[PDB]
Amino acid sequence: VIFEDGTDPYWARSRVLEYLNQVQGKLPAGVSAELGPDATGVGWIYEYAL
Amino acid sequence: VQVIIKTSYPGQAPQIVENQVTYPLTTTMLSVPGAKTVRGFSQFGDSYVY
Repeated sequence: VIFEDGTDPYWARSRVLEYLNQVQGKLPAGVSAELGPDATGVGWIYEYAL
Repeated sequence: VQVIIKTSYPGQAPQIVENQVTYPLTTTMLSVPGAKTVRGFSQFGDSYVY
């Protein structure tokens, strides 16, 4: 969901949330609607492997 | 300052309250932006999440 550049991120997130609330029950058996993290396409700071 | 999320669960042992309610609540709350810490209370019959 793309907004008009400049708008507050959390506003947008707290905005999309209302039209995702009524669409949760409409979703299949047990698939959930996961919301994007509080980060962008740069938050990738530290990677590692076990 | 904190947000409270109480979920009532009659006649359920502390352990069952944990797995059925407190667990999915707390764990999924770990990723809510602004959360310093998350408190989980599994009492026999109720689930107080802070």
